[PDB]
Amino acid sequence: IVGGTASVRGEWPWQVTLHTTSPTQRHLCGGSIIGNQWILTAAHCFYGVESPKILRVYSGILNQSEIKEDTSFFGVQEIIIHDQYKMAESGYDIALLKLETTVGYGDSQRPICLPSKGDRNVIYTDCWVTGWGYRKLRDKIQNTLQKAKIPLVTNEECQKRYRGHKITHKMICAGYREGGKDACKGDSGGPLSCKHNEVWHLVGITSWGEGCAQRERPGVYTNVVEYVDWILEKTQAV
Ligand SMILES: COC(=O)Nc1ccc2c(c1)NC(=O)C[C@@H](C)/C=C/C[C@H](NC(=O)c1c(F)cc(C)cc1F)c1nc-2c(Cl)[nH]1
Repeated sequence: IVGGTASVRGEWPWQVTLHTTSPTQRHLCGGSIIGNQWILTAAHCFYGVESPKILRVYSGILNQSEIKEDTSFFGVQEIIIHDQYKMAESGYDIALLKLETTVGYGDSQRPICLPSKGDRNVIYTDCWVTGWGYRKLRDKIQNTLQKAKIPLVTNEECQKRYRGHKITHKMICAGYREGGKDACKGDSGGPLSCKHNEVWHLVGITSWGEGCAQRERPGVYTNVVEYVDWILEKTQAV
């Protein structure tokens, strides 16, 4: 996160750190708890991941330093990548992780609501991008979960900013015209959480951008509202 501040413990209890153990253990991506055995993240996160056996999901984490060999985690039973996903810049950058065990809900870890299909008309004014990613282009993963309030940008306005790209309605952008506040390296897969009527909604999944927090380059996110039926298809399967 560029231009953010440290989060308080329990501030984003749906936020997870997804680690890979190959070759050595390290933070890979962010993610969101959306159900007791489900993590919603970006599909680009699994480039080169051949097995879910190398993945560890950590919930209830404020600081990366809370993670040691003795720290409990959730194994991943299955990686579900959207069928139409080719690359982040083309969209369909969405994946579900099916956990081997059930998450026990508490004040440190609980799910975020998905947006309502009746809420694609609502204008979200209180949006936050969270993650342990870099604070500048050449940096390291942050210890403490960072947060930044970012305004949502219309598709028309985001498409002007990305001449050469096709910004679809399955993408949602956010950023200040002058930059300074955004997602950066290591934040991908994490949530874009918007508070509406005192309830947090998972509006986006951190996907891509041109650099980090640049003027007239809003961060591009997976527009979660457009995938509610796909999420339900995969999570509510008979
Ligand atoms: C000690 O542990 C570490 O150092 N781990 C660590 C550090 C950095 C990154 C990691 C893991 N993940 C990966 O390399 C996984 C791959 C498959 C993801 C690539 C795209 C992703 N990109 C982003 O996070 C991203 C955005 F989502 C939006 C915007 C606007 C800008 C961005 F850079 C991104 N994440 C990182 C980097 Cl360089 N680029």
